[PDB]
Amino acid sequence: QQCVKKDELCIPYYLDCCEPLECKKVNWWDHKCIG
Repeated sequence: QQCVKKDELCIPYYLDCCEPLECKKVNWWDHKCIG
């Protein structure tokens, strides 16, 4: 699947972010793209 831009949501164990971001939890409830 496509990547994910930083600041954009996402789902752990489903989609992944572009790079070097990481499609995971950005906080404790909101899941987006990090690094």
